[PDB]
Amino acid sequence: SMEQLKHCNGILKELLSKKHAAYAWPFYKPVDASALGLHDYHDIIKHPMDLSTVKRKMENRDYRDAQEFAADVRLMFSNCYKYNPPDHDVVAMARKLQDVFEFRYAKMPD
Ligand SMILES: COc1ccc2c(c1)C(c1ccc(Cl)cc1)=N[C@@H](CC(=O)Nc1ccc(N3CCC([N+](C)(C)C)CC3)cc1)c1nnc(C)n1-2
Repeated sequence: SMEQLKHCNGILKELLSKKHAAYAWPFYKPVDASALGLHDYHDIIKHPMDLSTVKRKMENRDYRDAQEFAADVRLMFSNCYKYNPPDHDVVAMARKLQDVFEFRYAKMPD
């Protein structure tokens, strides 16, 4: 399953690519709560995640298996859904990028 981790690296590169940039861009770097005017972000979200952090962990070889990679990507999306109202534009962007992630992850070789 070095081959599964290589497939995961391929997914990450697709999520960061210009093809999906219209809805992926909020997830590129950690949420900057003071830059967005959010006073309570870190009171609600105890474990932040974003694509730059997933990339650093992949480059460092911190992932023991594909399931750990999926847990981080799904955490990133879940924090967005937890913090925001369900009709919010950033939740619509999260769902569009999650559609791409779940479809590619499901096609991973066993
Ligand atoms: C680099 O920019 C970023 C990075 C991370 C996140 C965000 C933006 C964005 C983001 C927002 C909109 C769009 Cl279209 C796209 C993204 N959202 C942030 C979260 C955020 O800010 N939410 C937010 C929600 C509601 C309000 N209020 C506006 C005033 C209203 N009023 C009644 C008039 C008083 C009440 C409701 C304020 C803030 C975020 N969350 N995850 C990620 C990733 N993000």
